[PDB]
Amino acid sequence: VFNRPILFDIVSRGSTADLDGLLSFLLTHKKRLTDEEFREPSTGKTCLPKALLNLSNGRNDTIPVLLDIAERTGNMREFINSPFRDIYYRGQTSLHIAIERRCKHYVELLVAQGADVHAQARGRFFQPKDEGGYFYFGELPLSLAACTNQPHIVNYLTENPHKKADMRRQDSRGNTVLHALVAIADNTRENTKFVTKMYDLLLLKCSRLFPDSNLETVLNNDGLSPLMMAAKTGKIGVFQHIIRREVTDEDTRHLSRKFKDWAYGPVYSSLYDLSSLDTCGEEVSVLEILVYNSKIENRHEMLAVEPINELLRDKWRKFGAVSFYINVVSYLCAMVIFTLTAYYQPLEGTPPYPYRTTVDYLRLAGEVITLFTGVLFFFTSIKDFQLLYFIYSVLVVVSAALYLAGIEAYLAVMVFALVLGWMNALYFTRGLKLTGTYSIMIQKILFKDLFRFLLVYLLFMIGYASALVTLLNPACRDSETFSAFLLDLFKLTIGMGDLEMLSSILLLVTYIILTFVLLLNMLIALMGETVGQVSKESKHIWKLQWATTILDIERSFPVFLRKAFRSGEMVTVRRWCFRVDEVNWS
Amino acid sequence: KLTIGMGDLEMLSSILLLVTYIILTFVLLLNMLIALMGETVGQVSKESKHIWKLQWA
Amino acid sequence: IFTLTAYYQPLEGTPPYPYRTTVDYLRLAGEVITLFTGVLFFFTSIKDFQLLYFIYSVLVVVSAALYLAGIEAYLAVMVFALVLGWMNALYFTRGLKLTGTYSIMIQKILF
Amino acid sequence: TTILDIERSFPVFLRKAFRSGEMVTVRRWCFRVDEVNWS
Repeated sequence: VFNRPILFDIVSRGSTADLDGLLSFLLTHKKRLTDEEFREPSTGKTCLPKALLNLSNGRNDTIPVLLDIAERTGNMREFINSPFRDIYYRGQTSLHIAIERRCKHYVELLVAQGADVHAQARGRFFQPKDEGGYFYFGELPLSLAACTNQPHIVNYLTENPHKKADMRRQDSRGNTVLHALVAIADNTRENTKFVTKMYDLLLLKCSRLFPDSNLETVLNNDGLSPLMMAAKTGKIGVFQHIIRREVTDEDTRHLSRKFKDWAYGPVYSSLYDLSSLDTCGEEVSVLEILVYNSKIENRHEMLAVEPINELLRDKWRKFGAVSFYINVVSYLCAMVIFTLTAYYQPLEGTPPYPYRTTVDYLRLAGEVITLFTGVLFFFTSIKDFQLLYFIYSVLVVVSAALYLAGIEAYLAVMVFALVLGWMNALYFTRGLKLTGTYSIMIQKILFKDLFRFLLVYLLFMIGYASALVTLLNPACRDSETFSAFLLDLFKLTIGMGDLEMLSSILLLVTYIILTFVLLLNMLIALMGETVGQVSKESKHIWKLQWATTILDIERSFPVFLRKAFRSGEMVTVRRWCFRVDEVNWS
Repeated sequence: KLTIGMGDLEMLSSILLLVTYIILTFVLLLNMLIALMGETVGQVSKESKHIWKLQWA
Repeated sequence: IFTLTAYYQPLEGTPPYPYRTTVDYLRLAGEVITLFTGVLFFFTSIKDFQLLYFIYSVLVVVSAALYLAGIEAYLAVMVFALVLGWMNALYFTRGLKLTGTYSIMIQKILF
Repeated sequence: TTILDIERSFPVFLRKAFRSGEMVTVRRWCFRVDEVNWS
């Protein structure tokens, strides 16, 4: 009125007599209901938002009568939609608010009046929880009705006698209702159940409306696809149902992911449809995302879903074992050849081309094999953990270059290459003999032990040294200042004992006692932490390393060569199916 | 053998990658013993109070 | 800085005021920093686990007093201050790198 | 312990405090927390 706040209070309180008098003088002053007077200077909130936020147990049946003011004001189109301007709320519309409050009557009234169901609420508060926002639902009224556990209004909005927001419509993020529904999907039981139920309903409805292309196919700007998005973001709750989706209606057969081909009583040959878990290098697949990504929080249980686990096992038995054994054996033999070439490295130095003997010819063959494997490894690395492999490749290349120069005193790089490669040997052997605790061990204690040791060791060493050189301007030395003899003395103490000093001062013994006890109890704590962490690797870590090895091998050799998983039918049941056999007596 | 069991190792040198070799082998053997202890205690679990019964039978 | 000052502690003993060199000036700056931190720690302790911190502060103060006396054979208190302070170093590092098992270890087996 | 020791260490008259809030009926130095529940 004279000031907006009293109008806002009146609309919040739901008064009508004063309110239709307000309408009266608004008619008198020819002022549009969307004027700056009715919108905040900062937020620009209209009457409708404030009225709906004050929803009193669904008793806002009157404020539509207020909205009836609009056509009298002559500005109806812009009035319904409310394009907010706050960075904290950008684009939020009255329809979003009405649907949010979990009441369908006002949603029906607004949409029937012509509410713009295609609303892109690109507000910071609407962005995912990890992008500074608080709630992401797909930035669409239909996706907002969906994500918020609101079946009836998603049905109605898709079945209203007026403009009905097509499920296909993609927001700015490109998500669509399915992607949004998996975005807020939680791994908890209630969220998982409601999300999966509504997800089924939604996909079935879209299929019935659009048999030409099921909504699963349509991707986002990222391009993941709903299943791959539930995979990349650790959404086991949806994922585990996405894999095993089988429905009833005949018109909805294609939109299933687990057929049942034949049964013989207590044996069921369930035919999973992994039409997107292995693209043969064509596009991204759930296996690549699931295994070659660490942001997942539920990797181990997400590798336990039936088709993925059985498919890893099949790729292992069929081709993984042979290729892995060939690779590891070839690596070991080639590097043993390298090691023997180093052992038989031409004596007397100066190897310009010292090979005039049969054993010399064998040595030259071994060196050629070493260079070939090194250059091939460099090619793989550049085409492609990889850190150490590339270090080995470059070291081999440099050693070969220096050797071909016929210069001396530069075999050191060759020895470095040897030692780095054999250190990679344990990385490769991880997959053999069902091993791999060693890799966990190397990535567990390595840094902590060196950190603490180096620090306290050198530290008490210098503390010792100050007083020692205080005593002597003899025993630890003959002359001059060198902490090196004191370092040697401390090594003698820690590993050897029988320590000698010029003194024959007690704080020195205190230093020794403290460092010794600290290192011993450090080893004890490392043992305890390691045993706690591993817990026999929970029987899962090795499985993840195994999957890593299998997929690495599969990607290694070209896939145009016909090494693929099972195949299947042509139409109505050309889906590259995979089989699984399970017996149940229920 | 002197290095692993005895220490007080001597060389012609008086080259660092040698010390790296020594450190890596020593740490590997120690943590190998640790892992063997852990796996043994996990496996036995006081032989689950059954293995000895099978040997007895 | 304290530890390096001890390592570079003026040779031949008798440090009345032996700083006529650039490296000597750097050593004097390090010793001044040591005394400043020691006296500040004493101020915090008197204003204020605290046991060892106060021991370090008093040891630094006594070492500074003896050094300013220009007398010899009394750097021992300085070395005591150094070792006690670095023992407090683990107490302070408890909060860094999500550590702290070491403090539990020291208060578990020691006695 | 470390956090509170640090906070007490430097003077508090320097304006390093927790969240703030309203004036009356809701001058209580409130603090906020965000939690999502699907019940």
